[PDB]
Amino acid sequence: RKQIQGYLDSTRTIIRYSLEVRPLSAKKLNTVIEYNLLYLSYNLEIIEKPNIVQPFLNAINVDTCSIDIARSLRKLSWATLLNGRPIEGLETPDPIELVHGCLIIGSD
Amino acid sequence: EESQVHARLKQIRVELIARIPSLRWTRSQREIAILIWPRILPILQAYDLRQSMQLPTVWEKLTQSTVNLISDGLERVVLHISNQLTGKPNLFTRSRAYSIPSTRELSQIWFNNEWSGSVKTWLMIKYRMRQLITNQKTGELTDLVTIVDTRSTLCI
Amino acid sequence: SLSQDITNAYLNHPILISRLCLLPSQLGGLNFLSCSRLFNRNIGDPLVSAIADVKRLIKAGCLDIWVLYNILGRRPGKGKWSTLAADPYTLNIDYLVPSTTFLKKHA
Repeated sequence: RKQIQGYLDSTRTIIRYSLEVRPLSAKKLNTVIEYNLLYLSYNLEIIEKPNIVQPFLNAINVDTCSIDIARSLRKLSWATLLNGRPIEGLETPDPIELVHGCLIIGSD
Repeated sequence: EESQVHARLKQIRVELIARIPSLRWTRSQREIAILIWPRILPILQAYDLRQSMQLPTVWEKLTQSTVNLISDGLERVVLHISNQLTGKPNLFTRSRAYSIPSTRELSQIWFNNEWSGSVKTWLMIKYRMRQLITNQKTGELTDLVTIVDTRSTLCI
Repeated sequence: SLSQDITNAYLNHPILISRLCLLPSQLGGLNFLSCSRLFNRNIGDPLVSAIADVKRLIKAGCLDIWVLYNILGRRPGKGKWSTLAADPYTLNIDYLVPSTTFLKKHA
């Protein structure tokens, strides 16, 4: 049913018709209008200053493999939903960081 | 009929007549030429409202100052990527080595190129026109005419 | 907007603009092109690639390690069981989906 509902075109004219026949609420109107400002304000909490973080995060470094950091980040992000249970079957090595290439030229 | 549309167009007409008195000259006895879109192509560089316009300037300085803080880091990023993927530091610069444009150079030649002044002027024109269209659709029906009156380039 | 505090905070500090623009999209930024995307069209898990690019920027000097710590220590957003399964590889980070998709879904 979700797929069939996603079969709809969602065109500018269709969106205008939907907004006309089914008007948004005032709060929804305001959030759609100021999504950009809200998104920037949301980022302001991470791209402004070093926040006080839990201490076990000091184990993660720039040298840690991206897969380990992805595991930790997904475990911490969905912590309210999953209550510490792990997420499996998702992570795949990054192509550039996985390979340690070497180009052989002549006598090399 | 269409009283508001005629009000706005008559306002634009009287302003055009006031700024350029020679526009009243009929029978094409004036030296002013009225050109439809396809015939204004070799003049688009001349329509520049550099003065009485500050938003494109602030945009350019902001973009320059933001780019200047990451150019050397991005060069190091691509250097490390090449060093990991080949073991040599000239993976990306082999064909060109000439001049290797960094992000700072890219910003400088995007903003200092030709058509840069034209693209800032027309970005301002489009921004103002869209603001006026939004105001008209809402129903303000006041101050719906914008005059920049820049020297050598009058735009309404 | 009546309040311009956010726009002034971003305008008066270009370092914030640079940090946001270099941050990968999956982590809440606007950098939708990954370093691995230069070579591979098929990316697999995009969060691992985003973390790798964050590491590259941190070690070069574009970003800072405290940005990574802030992202790791970020307070979980407003996610449900439907959001973890509708689009995997995604984090419980608010405002990750644009208002364009919201308008399409509303229509």
